[PDB]
Amino acid sequence: EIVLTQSPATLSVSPGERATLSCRASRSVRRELAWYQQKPGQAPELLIYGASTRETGIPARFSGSGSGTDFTLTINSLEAEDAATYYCQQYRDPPGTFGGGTKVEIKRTVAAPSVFIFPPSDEQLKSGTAEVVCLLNNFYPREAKVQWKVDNALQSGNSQESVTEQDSKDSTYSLSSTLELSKADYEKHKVYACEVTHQGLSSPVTKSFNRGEC
Amino acid sequence: VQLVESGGGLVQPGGSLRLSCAASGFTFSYYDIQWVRQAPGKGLEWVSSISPSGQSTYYRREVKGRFTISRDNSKNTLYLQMNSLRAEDTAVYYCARRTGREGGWIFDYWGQGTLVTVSSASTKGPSVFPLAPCSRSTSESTAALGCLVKDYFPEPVTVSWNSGALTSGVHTFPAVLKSSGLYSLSSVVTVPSSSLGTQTYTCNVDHKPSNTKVDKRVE
Repeated sequence: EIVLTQSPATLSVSPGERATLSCRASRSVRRELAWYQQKPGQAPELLIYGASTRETGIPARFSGSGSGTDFTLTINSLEAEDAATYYCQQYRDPPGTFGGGTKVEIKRTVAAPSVFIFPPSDEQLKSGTAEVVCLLNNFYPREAKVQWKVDNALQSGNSQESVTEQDSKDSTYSLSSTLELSKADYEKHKVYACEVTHQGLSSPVTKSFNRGEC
Repeated sequence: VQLVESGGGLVQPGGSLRLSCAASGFTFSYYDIQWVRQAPGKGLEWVSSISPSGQSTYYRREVKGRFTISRDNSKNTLYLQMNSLRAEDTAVYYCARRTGREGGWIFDYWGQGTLVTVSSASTKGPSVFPLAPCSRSTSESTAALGCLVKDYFPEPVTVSWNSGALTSGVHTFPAVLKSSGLYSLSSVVTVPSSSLGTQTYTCNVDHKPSNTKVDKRVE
């Protein structure tokens, strides 16, 4: 049984620069090896086969190399739309095994987030629940710190985060932080604030509202 | 080439589900066709294969005896009957074509996949609520709007804005499965603040397992 190892499993390469991806096989697969590109929400797409042969339609910047146990996929002149997870597949033994994948991140220039805060709608309060949402939009790098405050009291343990996949055109990420609380607790406080720390910001940004003004 | 999968959805453990894959654009009858699955947030694993005539079939060890691949070369359709389903079978199932040279098992075309959720949780449609600012800003040139898609099961839901006429600046976040066994997500969009009183913003939420369709006006 031929196992494929793709290490490192993450790369961060600037636009216009070279990304070099590795794939190693536990046994020689000669040159019976394919490379696939999988963008988020999508199916894999064949890039290379026979370890070095480009599939018709694939840009010249995507190249393959290697034989036996060691293989490399080089992506020259990295583009924003190359943000995807790349998989190697050997077909020495039918029907083949895949590697675990290497996600290529486009290391674009720093972009500070645009922060928006959303109180719960009147239709949500009428349903019996409340939650407040803090949107961090179009930022890079992916690292960010979100802190919730309720009447200036620092919150902890009561918020859930969700992060988008890297954008195929602008190479940024977006994040939502949702402060979880009961409708009763929401009606017991006034000021809701989310303070954002990001390397693109020199001082943290706070977005807030006063419940009674909504 | 087109390979469109269907039949995916929620199924209780021990249950049965049949997937279908419809081919068009090529002579289906000449190629071997495969089922390849991808568990949530994981890689790719080949599942089953079928020769052009249907004589030769191959199965991944952990699915043998439970899964059966079949094909209809007049409808140009592939199937995967999956019985005795377990939690670890939960995955997006892709139907993919193996090259028709030399041979070589190369998956040259893949469909967009169909999600199969092996769980005992009951189907539930979401509640859709608007996400709008507390008050008018008066200083910023860009505004954000959204929709909260709350407490639903199973995945997936699709969100679009203005029936697909608004895609620019949309971000539909990956859903979060809370301790209650239900999913929630947000879809947001950024638009010029000058359009808030002229353009209408409607999030369209579709949750196919519960046959839920909600159009929510935002602002």
